Amino acid sequence: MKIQTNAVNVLQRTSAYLKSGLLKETPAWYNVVASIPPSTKFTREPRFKNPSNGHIIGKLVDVTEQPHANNKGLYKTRPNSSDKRVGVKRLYRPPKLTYVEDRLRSLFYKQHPWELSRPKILVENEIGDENYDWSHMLQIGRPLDGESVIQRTMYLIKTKQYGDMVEAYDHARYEFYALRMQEETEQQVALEEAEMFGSLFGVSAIEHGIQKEQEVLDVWEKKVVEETELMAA
Amino acid sequence: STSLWRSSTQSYIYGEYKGIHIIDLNQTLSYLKRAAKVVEGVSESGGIILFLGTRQGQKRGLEEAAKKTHGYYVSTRWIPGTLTNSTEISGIWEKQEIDSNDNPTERALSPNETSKQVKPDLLVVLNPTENRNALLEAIKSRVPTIAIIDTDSEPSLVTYPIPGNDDSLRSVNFLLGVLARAGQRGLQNRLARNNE
Amino acid sequence: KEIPRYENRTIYGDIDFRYHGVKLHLRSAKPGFGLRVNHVIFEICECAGIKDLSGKVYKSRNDMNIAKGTIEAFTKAQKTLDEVALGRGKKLVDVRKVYYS
Amino acid sequence: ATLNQIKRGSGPPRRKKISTAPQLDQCPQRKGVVLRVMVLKPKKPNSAQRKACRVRLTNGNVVSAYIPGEGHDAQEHSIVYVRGGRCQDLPGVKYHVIRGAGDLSGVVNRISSRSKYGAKK
Amino acid sequence: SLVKLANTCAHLQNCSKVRVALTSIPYTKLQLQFAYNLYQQGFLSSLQKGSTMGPDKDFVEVTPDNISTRRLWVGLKYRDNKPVLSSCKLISKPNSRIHLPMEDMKKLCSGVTIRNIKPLQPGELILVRAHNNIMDINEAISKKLDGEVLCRVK
Amino acid sequence: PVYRLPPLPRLKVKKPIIRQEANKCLVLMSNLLQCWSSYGHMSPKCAGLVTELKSCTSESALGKSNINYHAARLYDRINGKPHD
RNA sequence: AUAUGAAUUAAUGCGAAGUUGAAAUACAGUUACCGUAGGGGAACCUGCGGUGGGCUUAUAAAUAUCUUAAAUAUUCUUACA
RNA sequence: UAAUGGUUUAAAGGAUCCGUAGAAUGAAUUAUAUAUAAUUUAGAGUUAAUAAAAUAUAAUUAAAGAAUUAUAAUAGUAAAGAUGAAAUAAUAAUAAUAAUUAUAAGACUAAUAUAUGUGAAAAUAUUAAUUAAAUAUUAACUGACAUUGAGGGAUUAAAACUAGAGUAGCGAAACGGAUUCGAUACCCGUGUAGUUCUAGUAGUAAACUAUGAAUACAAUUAUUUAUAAUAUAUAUAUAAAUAAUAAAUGAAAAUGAAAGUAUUCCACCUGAAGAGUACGUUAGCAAUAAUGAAACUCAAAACAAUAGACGGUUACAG
RNA sequence: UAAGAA
Ligand SMILES: [Mg+2]
Ligand SMILES: [Mg+2]
Ligand SMILES: [Mg+2]
Ligand SMILES: [Mg+2]
Ligand SMILES: [Mg+2]
Ligand SMILES: [Mg+2]
Ligand SMILES: [Mg+2]
Ligand SMILES: [Mg+2]
Ligand SMILES: [Mg+2]
Ligand SMILES: [Mg+2]
Ligand SMILES: [Mg+2]
Ligand SMILES: [Mg+2]
Ligand SMILES: [Mg+2]
Ligand SMILES: [Mg+2]
Ligand SMILES: [Mg+2]
Ligand SMILES: [Mg+2]
Ligand SMILES: [Mg+2]
Ligand SMILES: [Mg+2]
Ligand SMILES: [Mg+2]
Ligand SMILES: [Mg+2]
Ligand SMILES: [Mg+2]
Ligand SMILES: [Mg+2]
Ligand SMILES: [Mg+2]
Ligand SMILES: [Mg+2]
Ligand SMILES: [Mg+2]
Ligand SMILES: [Mg+2]
Ligand SMILES: [Mg+2]
Repeated sequence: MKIQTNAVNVLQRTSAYLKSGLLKETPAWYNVVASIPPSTKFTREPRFKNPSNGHIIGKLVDVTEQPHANNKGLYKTRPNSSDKRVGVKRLYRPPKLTYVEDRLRSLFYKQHPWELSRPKILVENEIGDENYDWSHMLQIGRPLDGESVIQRTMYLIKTKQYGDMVEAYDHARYEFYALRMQEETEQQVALEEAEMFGSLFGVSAIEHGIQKEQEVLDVWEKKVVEETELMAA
Repeated sequence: STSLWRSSTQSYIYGEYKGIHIIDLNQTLSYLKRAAKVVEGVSESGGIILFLGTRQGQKRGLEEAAKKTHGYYVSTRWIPGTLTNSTEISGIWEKQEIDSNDNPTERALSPNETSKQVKPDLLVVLNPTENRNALLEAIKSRVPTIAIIDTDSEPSLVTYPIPGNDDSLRSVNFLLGVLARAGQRGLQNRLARNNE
Repeated sequence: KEIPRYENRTIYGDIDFRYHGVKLHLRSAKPGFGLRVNHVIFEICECAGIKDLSGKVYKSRNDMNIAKGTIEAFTKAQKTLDEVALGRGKKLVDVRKVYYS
Repeated sequence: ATLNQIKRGSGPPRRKKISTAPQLDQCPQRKGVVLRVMVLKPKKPNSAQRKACRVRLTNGNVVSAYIPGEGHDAQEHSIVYVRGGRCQDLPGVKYHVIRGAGDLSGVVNRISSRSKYGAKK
Repeated sequence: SLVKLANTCAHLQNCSKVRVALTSIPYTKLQLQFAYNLYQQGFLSSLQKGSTMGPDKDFVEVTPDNISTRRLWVGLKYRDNKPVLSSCKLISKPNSRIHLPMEDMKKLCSGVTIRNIKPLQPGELILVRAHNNIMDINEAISKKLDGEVLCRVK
Repeated sequence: PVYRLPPLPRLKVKKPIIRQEANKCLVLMSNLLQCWSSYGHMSPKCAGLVTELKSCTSESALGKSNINYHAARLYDRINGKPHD
């Protein structure tokens, strides 16, 4: 769509109306818009750095800055055909944001597919209210999930307590297991202790599933019988 | 989604992540403060403010913004021609004289006064992509407008864009509540000086 | 609309504007120079307050299209001296305005 | 269209005004002898009995000339003077005879436009 | 090279139509002089040396090793929803080079059509080449210097 | 492979096919006639069918798709047309 | 070489009122047209290839899911925190 | 008194490419008066290496396959074939048609398949081989050697012609049967030329993308397509093509990386009709091809779109 | 110092 002119210049056209006398009374917005001008450039703006990983956008390494033989043993003595092509488009293409955590988020849930069955709430409470010390995994205001493992891993890396991401990730994994075993034992023992004092529950999870299966299976029986009778004819 | 990008919104974008474009929230904050100040200034001047949003669950926020700014809202449907054909559409509905304190005077209006166009001083649209008619009418009727500009929306169609997500009711209600509070503060200042 | 005018009598520079099939060539003129243009353009200039103007119409000479396209020529294909000066950050001086003080 | 093509002879066609009376040889008029007087039918939608005559000019060309005016006295072997100007509804007749010149008398009892019909005051 | 200057003029028009803030042009003495004249005349916001990938942050010295990958990066100006550099055209074309003396240059600056060249406009810049120096037409008139009338920019 | 279409004047199925549920009466009648063909006429081996037939045909002897609406409603949203 | 007459002779234009075919324009009732060949007084007919300036005019073989449903969400008017 | 033009559709892109002249145009830095000189590698090239089916294209040579027609048999019997329905001087009792075998000959190339692709265009898709060409990226090298291209050259569908072979199917012409008021047509039957091959001539097509070539540039999306990675996943980057578009252009239809922004070179156009005609010339065995007028007549003539009317126009309902 | 019309 053509860059529109008549939405951002309402003040100028209104002032022409007022000066000519076509409009008698000044509108209520007139002085407000006069004191707060709209942005009227509507330009494409280049970018020179990827915000996420800090990679510089728009630098060409020269042959002088590659004085050493490449992996195939050949020196670089002249520019290649990629260096000679103007790369202005990269300056305007919105950069792809990248985080190592995402590679480490994919791994965790490949190693623990049943951690995907733990429901997650994506509704944020307030990102500014978070004050976490990742020296430990449990945090007040957070659940225990894969992100706890990964944030602890990143903490361990940035403090150089481990040099390799693999070892930090494994350490975080074992702390996560330590906490999960405690939680599951807490749940089981809480239920056991509740039953030992006369807690009378109604439908459990197993009975819930049984009743839903029954609801589905009744309709399935009816359809099967109807289809068999129809097929016979 | 990056597949639905309107490239004229390039300068508002921070990057792409998970197959969608991320809006640069520093720019969103700057534009939002500018638009909020425009709303506050218009409410402080006693002008008419209209809140337009025609998506499903936006009625509550629009009504509350209107009621705390002493403004007006539409959420059902924007009748095309509501501004450029105001006589044929809005001419029949009733009008009212009010004092500096927004107190009904209960004066009897002439039929000629009742028949006049009463044009908004400010239009804020929460879903400008589905409200092109309103934007074009505001341009023709020369009404400054504010809108939430998503990655697929044309920025130049509004006077005061706010880059942001127009698809989430939480984001829309956050921005709308900010503008409504700015209008409320302008109204409170107007009443304060009119009580002094 | 509002039409930019140099000295409230002519157009700022020259205009070579195409509106559909109509090629307009307008040229600003000196004081006392008349409206030496197509008759449609003459009527528009009479209404707009343009007093001095030269010009020629090529290709289509449809009256409606001439009329409509001359107004886009006046509004879109003109830049005032102030706009140019502020855009370039330079001072544009009118030599005749300064010769007579 | 290119500069070298314009140099080689490309350009706007000349607005060359062709002669509509080639048989006069760029003369205001020529003397002639009427070979016959004809009565022709105009093209449609016009309907009339148009008075014309074939005339051989002094330069040898034989042309068809319309005889204007209400009544004429042209007859075979009459000396006439022929100027340009076609009769629009008679195809092939591209010349007019001059009333009041030669053996063709001016229109009888003409009041208006007498000079166009060879009539005295 | 007038062909490359024409390419640059057309490229500047193209970049102004889409409103890109920064673009690149070929790295040559004529291109650099032209860009500098535009920059000093207020048509460009910035002029930098750089590579095919972007403007140089720090000085990078140009040698035959990197000459083929050098570019000149120019920042375009926009104001009040209008480009500052709208039109940019050659006067002296590659197939018809127009060299004028100082008197005809004064006539052109005074409103006279010389050799079918439309005269200078109120907010227009006509550049002239003299002794392999690009310069403003009025400056050439002041220095009493005949030259090749090169391009208009408005 | 994905075959995207050009901008269409419409998105409509010419003759949408619907769920024609078979009449129970006709199925019962077919089963009863098969029974009489195999086990003889007025056989006692499927009197139940006869009873059921009598019970189902007693009062009455015989006992639309919305795809176009939703296609028209959603075509502009899903067609992936580039922005104006 | 060039002009001027020429018996005879080829083509073509126009006009008045008509006259005859049904070739084209719709699937124009045998798709039209380009090239080429034969036939025919001619309009046209037929053969061979090409083009769309005709078929993009394109539009389903159909079935869908489980957590605290409310003393709890739905209320909320710068409040609390 | 309009070229401050045009050429997809209104008049107008050359069939295509190669390339000579160009008094056409054309890179970079420095020095000295647009040139000279020395330097440079961004255009344009050369040679290798690596990857890929460079499979497709051209010529040549050698093969395969389904079917058709005719001939001979075998058994079997009265109709067969064609059409809207029929009828045909040459279907069948001289045993036909149909079936099953066996021989012979030509021409063609089912599926894959999209002409995707390859080729300058024309063309080109059953198989194999020989020869020739065509891809990308790296390495090294030359140092503007380039672009375009009047004239010229080469190739160039189908038809046509000259010789010599071949001729199963199809089939101009011709002869018959129908249909019809009439049939000179559509339909049916025999069927010559041609369609096939070899050596030529000829150089035209709606030879079309109705769109000349090259260069620089301009906002997106989606698909493939081909490489290069990185560990099926990066909804992976870099190219080309295709599809839908922004902007721009445009009489609009629409084009869309060109019908945009620019530059260079060439071809062509200047109302309709007369007319791609006449005359002349050149070439050709001819048919013809190329070049290509004027008089006469008129105020027309055309393109896109709009709304109807109409259609031996579609679909849906009632 | 460049005007169009039927
Ligand atoms: Mg949105
Ligand atoms: Mg008179
Ligand atoms: Mg017919
Ligand atoms: Mg027909
Ligand atoms: Mg015949
Ligand atoms: Mg072809
Ligand atoms: Mg048709
Ligand atoms: Mg069509
Ligand atoms: Mg002129
Ligand atoms: Mg035509
Ligand atoms: Mg044409
Ligand atoms: Mg071509
Ligand atoms: Mg042609
Ligand atoms: Mg095949
Ligand atoms: Mg060439
Ligand atoms: Mg063929
Ligand atoms: Mg042949
Ligand atoms: Mg032969
Ligand atoms: Mg044969
Ligand atoms: Mg046959
Ligand atoms: Mg017929
Ligand atoms: Mg026949
Ligand atoms: Mg040949
Ligand atoms: Mg021919
Ligand atoms: Mg031809
Ligand atoms: Mg055009
Ligand atoms: Mg000929």
